[PDB]
Amino acid sequence: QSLEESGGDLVKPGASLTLTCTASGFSFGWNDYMSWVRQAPGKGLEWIGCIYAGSTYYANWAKGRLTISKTSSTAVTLQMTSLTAADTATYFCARGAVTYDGLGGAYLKHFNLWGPGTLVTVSSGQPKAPSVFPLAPCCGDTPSSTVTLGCLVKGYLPEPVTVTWNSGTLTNGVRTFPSVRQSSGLYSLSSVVSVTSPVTCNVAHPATNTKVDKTVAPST
Amino acid sequence: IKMTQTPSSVSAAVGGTVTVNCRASEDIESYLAWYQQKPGQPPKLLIYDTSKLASGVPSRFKGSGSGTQFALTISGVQCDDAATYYCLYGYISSDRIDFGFGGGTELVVKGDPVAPSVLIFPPAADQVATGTVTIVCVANKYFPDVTVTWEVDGTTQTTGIENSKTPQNSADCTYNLSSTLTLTSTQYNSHKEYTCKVTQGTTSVVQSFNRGD
Repeated sequence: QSLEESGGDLVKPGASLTLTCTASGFSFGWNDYMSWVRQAPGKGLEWIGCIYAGSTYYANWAKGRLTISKTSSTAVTLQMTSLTAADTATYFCARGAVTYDGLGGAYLKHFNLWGPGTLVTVSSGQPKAPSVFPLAPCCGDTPSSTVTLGCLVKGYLPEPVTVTWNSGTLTNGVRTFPSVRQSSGLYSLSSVVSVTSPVTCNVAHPATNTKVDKTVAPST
Repeated sequence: IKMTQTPSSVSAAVGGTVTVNCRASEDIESYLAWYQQKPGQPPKLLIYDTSKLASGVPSRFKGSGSGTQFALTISGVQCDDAATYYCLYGYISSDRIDFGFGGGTELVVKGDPVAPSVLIFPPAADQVATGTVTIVCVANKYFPDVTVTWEVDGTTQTTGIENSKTPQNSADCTYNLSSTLTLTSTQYNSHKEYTCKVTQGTTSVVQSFNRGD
């Protein structure tokens, strides 16, 4: 059984956004406290709240500005209001099992199932598709036996972009570095690959419904 | 409630042993869990109820402690263990909610030393027309960490540099690093020699190109 979060999007400061957590291969039942958990870029995990799948429990910093609900036996939602840049993060949904106290309380036993997460980006900028440029050794050099080529994926918003090589058949020797956020708020990354004897980087930017294929060759 | 993990970063040679600590601001008995997170992946449960191992986790991971002080001991560390580890405690009721992750502890796994190969990439021909130009330099498969310096006609650059480092390789403990220099189209045509120096202690490697060629 699995969980998948959906709804992450780029939104302006002040907006509201609803995320959904859909269960597959099981249903939300009376043994499940479904929790939301988030992680800002490069920071630690932060518990948001949980809903009993058979009434809600929020962290003190969240209570009063966001809501967790159960729509079905397969879906729970996170309704967030007055978003700010401090809410830019990955939002995971986790299936919790509890150990009851006997006095009316419950202790979180474990989160044994996590969705892959959805990205919420809070910014005033508009979505922007990346510019893709080939990375090749300078033309005024003597080519060698082997060569490393790549693609620069520059100036996009929001995350993420995905990068494959030759539509996924080329994997050995590929380094795709973590995205970096520039001063302007836009993101950039590069992907390099090593080969001997052309090659094509495939860049997908879901949030602008864009896919770019750049065929890279060494320049003589 | 507050979960304080000290220290925030630990290191050990492959095969050695590390201990991550988690302190609780109150007495929490035994309801403590440990989690492992690698970049880009959700967290994965390692231990719960202080010491019970989760389905599929090796015995090299060991829970400990009670009350206010707990610890996670990793024996026989491998490069695949390089990651961030979080403690977690949670209590809910109709009147009091006590939930909290620890701040996390990063584990750097020391492997075999490796010097970096370096590559420089001049800007594609279609960059300059955009008013901005980006030069990429890559440091491949290395350990321990490196530092990168950018020189444009012998003048060390200090603005417009972004560096990005992969996580440690699952089998190799090694890193890869990209270092990007961004200039204006005018700035880039104004100079000629562009050079990237990667320093790993006493050793260093330098790559360069000249705009004209």
